[PDB]
Amino acid sequence: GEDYLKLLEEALKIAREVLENYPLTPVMRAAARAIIEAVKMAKKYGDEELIKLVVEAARLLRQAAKQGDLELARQALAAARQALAFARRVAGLE
Repeated sequence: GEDYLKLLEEALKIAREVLENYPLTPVMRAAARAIIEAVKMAKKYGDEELIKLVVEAARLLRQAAKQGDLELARQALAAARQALAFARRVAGLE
């Protein structure tokens, strides 16, 4: 119902923009790197919950970059880390 592939493309877009635009803000770059790895896992496995975790991580980082809400970068990083752990569980369970 939602073009998840479109949302994942936009997740890569915001993450790579943040990497280039925040050279002296480590929490923003950490969130961006975790989102890029999580998008790769979402495309590898396709699990809807994994995809939703990555999309939410990207939404949080996008808001951090647009509004300057740096504490949302911590939330973005945690959501992307949960996506990676979800992906590792899929690999360990299936």
